[PDB]
Amino acid sequence: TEKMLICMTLVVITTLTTLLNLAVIMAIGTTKKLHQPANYLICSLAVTDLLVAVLVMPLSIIYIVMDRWKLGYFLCEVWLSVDMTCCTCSIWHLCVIALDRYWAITNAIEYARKRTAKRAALMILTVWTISIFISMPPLFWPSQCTIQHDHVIYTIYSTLGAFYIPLTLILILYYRIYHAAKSLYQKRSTRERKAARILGLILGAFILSWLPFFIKELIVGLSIYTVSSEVADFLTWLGYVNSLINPLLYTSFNEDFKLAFKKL
Amino acid sequence: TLSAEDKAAVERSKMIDRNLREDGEKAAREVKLLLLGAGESGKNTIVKQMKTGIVETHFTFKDLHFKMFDVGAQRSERKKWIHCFEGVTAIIFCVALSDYDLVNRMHASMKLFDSICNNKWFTDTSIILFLNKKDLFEEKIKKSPLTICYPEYAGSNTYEEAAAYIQCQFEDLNKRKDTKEIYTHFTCSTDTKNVQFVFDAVTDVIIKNNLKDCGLF
Amino acid sequence: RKLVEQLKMEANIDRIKVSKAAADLMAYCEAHAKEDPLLTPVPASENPFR
Amino acid sequence: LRQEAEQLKNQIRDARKACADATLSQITNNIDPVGRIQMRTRRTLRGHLAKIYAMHWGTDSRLLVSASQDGKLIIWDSYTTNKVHAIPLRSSWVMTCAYAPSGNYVACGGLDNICSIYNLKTREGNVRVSRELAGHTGYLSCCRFLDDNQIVTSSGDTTCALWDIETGQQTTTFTGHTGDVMSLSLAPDTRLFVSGACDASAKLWDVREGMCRQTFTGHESDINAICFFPNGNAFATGSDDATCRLFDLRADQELMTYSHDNIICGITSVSFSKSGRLLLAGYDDFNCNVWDALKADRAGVLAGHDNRVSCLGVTDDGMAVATGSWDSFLKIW
Ligand SMILES: CC(C)CCC[C@@H](C)[C@H]1CC[C@H]2[C@@H]3CC=C4C[C@@H](O)CC[C@]4(C)[C@H]3CC[C@]12C
Ligand SMILES: CC(C)CCC[C@@H](C)[C@H]1CC[C@H]2[C@@H]3CC=C4C[C@@H](O)CC[C@]4(C)[C@H]3CC[C@]12C
Ligand SMILES: CC(C)CCC[C@@H](C)[C@H]1CC[C@H]2[C@@H]3CC=C4C[C@@H](O)CC[C@]4(C)[C@H]3CC[C@]12C
Ligand SMILES: CC(C)CCC[C@@H](C)[C@H]1CC[C@H]2[C@@H]3CC=C4C[C@@H](O)CC[C@]4(C)[C@H]3CC[C@]12C
Ligand SMILES: CC(C)CCC[C@@H](C)[C@H]1CC[C@H]2[C@@H]3CC=C4C[C@@H](O)CC[C@]4(C)[C@H]3CC[C@]12C
Ligand SMILES: CN1CCN2c3ccccc3Cc3ccccc3[C@H]2C1
Repeated sequence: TEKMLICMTLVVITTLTTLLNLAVIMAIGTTKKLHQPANYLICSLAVTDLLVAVLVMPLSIIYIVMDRWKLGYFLCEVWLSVDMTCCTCSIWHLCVIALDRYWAITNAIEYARKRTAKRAALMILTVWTISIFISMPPLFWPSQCTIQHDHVIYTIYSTLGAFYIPLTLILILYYRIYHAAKSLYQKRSTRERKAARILGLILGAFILSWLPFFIKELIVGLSIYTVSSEVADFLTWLGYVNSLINPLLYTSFNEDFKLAFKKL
Repeated sequence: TLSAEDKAAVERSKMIDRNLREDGEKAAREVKLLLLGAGESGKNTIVKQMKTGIVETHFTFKDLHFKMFDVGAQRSERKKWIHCFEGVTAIIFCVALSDYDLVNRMHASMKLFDSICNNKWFTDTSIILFLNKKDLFEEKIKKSPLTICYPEYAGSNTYEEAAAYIQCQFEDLNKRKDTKEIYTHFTCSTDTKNVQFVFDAVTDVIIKNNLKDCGLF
Repeated sequence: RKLVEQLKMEANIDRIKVSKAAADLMAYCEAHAKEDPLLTPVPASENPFR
Repeated sequence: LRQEAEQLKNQIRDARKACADATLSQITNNIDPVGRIQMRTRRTLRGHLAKIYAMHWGTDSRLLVSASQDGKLIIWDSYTTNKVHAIPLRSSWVMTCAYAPSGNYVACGGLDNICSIYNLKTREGNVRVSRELAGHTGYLSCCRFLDDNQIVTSSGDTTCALWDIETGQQTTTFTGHTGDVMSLSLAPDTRLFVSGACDASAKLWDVREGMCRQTFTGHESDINAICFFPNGNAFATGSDDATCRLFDLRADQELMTYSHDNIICGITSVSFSKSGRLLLAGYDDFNCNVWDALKADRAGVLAGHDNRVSCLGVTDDGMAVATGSWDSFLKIW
């Protein structure tokens, strides 16, 4: 009874994610008005979400449904490494979109010159470079794919580099944007309410989706406590559904994106 | 496939495309201002301060390139060419204060402002309002009260309160207060802070557009 | 002023029956329908636009 | 005096009513309709970065000219999409352009009140401003060529002009319009031309001698486009009241009205097919409608433009229809 419902909900989640990412990619590519560096960053985030939805979620489902895992002791390492890379690259796109917005609202005059496709390409290249650098170190060192918290030094390095550093960066860069918007509002109610609500929706989703997984990782990797497989799986998929949430946050609040969706 | 002439044609097309992209990138950073006013509003003095048919005035302030389009010489129908300025960054309106009691360009200025800021093309375009010739207004108000143009005006015949009332009525002519904002400034017969105010309004509009791209506005 | 003489010159023109004008219009359309690529879709072999 | 004008207008209306023995719709009732007309975007010319306000095809049915708010005309090769020329404009506000019948020159005009002529076939290769034609006191709505030496021009001065490019000054001024003239259409023999204005009237003028031959009314709003029938004895006018009309020169009155309840939007461009059976009217509802000129039935719809279809043109050979819109793309069907 439970297994069929779990399989159905996981498969509908992983298909909704890929359809949403494909819709965002097609809307950005097709529309000539949506050819901006910020939209290029959003498109890169969408393709990263597509990658983590078509290369990570399907493999996670078969682990969950078919109790054990039978694909070899080699492909498990590849799946885990690509999962690290994709789920860190999504976070770092969420961070560089925050950087781009902070520079666009704060230094509006100067950043207009610098908002070139070259800058967006360099941003995405350094995002992927960071993601690779937080996924390759564990490679130089069945019936199950258990995360190996063998080296403590890598546990802190991986968890700070992938989540906590982007967490602090996003918090700072959106608090500063909130004050920048507040300064505009105060010098001339509902606008402040909308500005607070949108930032809350952007930040709280990124918190509630990823923070529990990395806090349990910090607990387990330090040999503090132990967590059951079901709770770990639940928090893992709570992290995964950020791939679903991200297009909704980063496209549904833009008038040009809404118009492109209506046209499509 | 393609011969030598065809390849040369494609090369020429690619070079022209490169030139068009470079020109578009250069021109996308320029701030478009549409200067409007009455017959004797004083826009010519403002143009002289900062710097046939439509008159283009190109100037630079703090690394920003402003192009101001004056269409005061177009006596034809306004609705047949106004949409050409649909994408201007701002509309610099000029109102001559001292023309408040002259038989009635103040009412004509109010009517034209109402027609402009409520135009369907300029729903999201901000208006920078200038109240020119306030120095002459301060001495004209003493001999002639503001009641001639605005009978509903109440209070002392002080130039400060009169200017406040005129400003407030101009922002009351707006019906899109939730979308656009009207920046009001007094010329004060100097150019430095005048261009500074224009630049500040332009930067505010640019920041508003950047915040609206993210949905935060 | 000049309007009255201009309108007199306009009114002093020759006139034709509407039926004859419509018949001539139809005759031209039906005579040149064969040479109209838009009316009759030309085959893509002879269409310079692909 | 002012009293006799009304009497003569009533006399003209009575004469027109007497001449209206039948109607065009009741005569073309028995002829077979063309049916649905399907057109696909054969080419999509890209390269403009702002709203496009005018275009004109070449005589050879291959090259064309397009004008946008970029402040630069573009001479395209429609067959291969290659940009043959990109002529920068001194004034970025252009709302009319014309491609010379011989292909040597290209004219453009706008809020600068000047229909500047550029020479395309110059010795040095790079296009140069051959002539700057000044003398109009209003925004320039349409200036169309006659030959390499003469041009006709329509402005917001409520008047038209006939310029000699070599001399550089007007040789004939056509006055009589009450509103801004916004459209021109040269007769196929280039002897007369019709001009539609904002006073909801289209006047047929004689080029050689000057005086207004005829005046046609019937529109309820400003006329934004006009075009002769290929026979040269009729013309179609598109206005802001969402109705096109087909007036006849010889009959001196309208023959058919092309309108629908669904369309409530003005017409920005009107053009005919080679045989005259189709009437392609570009609407500012972001599309175009192909009407049966003998039935007033909408034979087809041309959609694909995101913004208002500002300009429309049909080649001399009738092979393709090119529509330019405010989304900065031309589409050749
Ligand atoms: C499914 C296969 C083809 C892989 C798809 C992923 C990659 C190759 C795709 C996804 C998004 C795509 C981009 C989407 C939009 C644009 C802008 C356009 O002006 C040029 C092409 C360009 C830059 C596309 C290039 C190819 C692209 C980067
Ligand atoms: C390593 C791969 C899989 C990462 C995902 C694809 C990346 C490289 C793609 C996705 C969207 C792409 C960009 C979309 C649009 C443009 C603008 C164009 O004028 C130059 C290319 C450029 C800048 C593209 C290339 C780089 C880009 C960011
Ligand atoms: C490259 C990708 C897109 C291929 C398709 C991936 C997804 C849709 C596929 C791959 C393997 C599939 C699983 C294979 C076996 C089972 C066990 C069965 O009792 C329920 C369905 C379930 C759990 C399948 C669900 C769908 C699944 C996860
Ligand atoms: C691999 C992991 C552990 C480290 C990756 C490198 C990190 C620490 C680097 C790479 C790029 C860096 C950013 C580059 C530019 C800016 C803009 C400005 O606001 C200064 C800080 C900030 C925001 C930097 C913060 C630190 C940063 C994010
Ligand atoms: C859909 C959202 C919540 C993301 C989480 C998806 C996955 C991880 C969720 C969705 C349904 C969940 C299951 C629902 C019910 C039960 C029965 C309970 O006795 C043990 C946990 C267990 C077996 C859950 C495990 C986690 C689970 C499989
Ligand atoms: C859920 N999935 C993505 C998130 N996660 C991350 C991400 C960044 C840094 C460390 C880890 C922890 C880890 C260790 C070993 C394999 C895979 C991970 C992946 C597992």
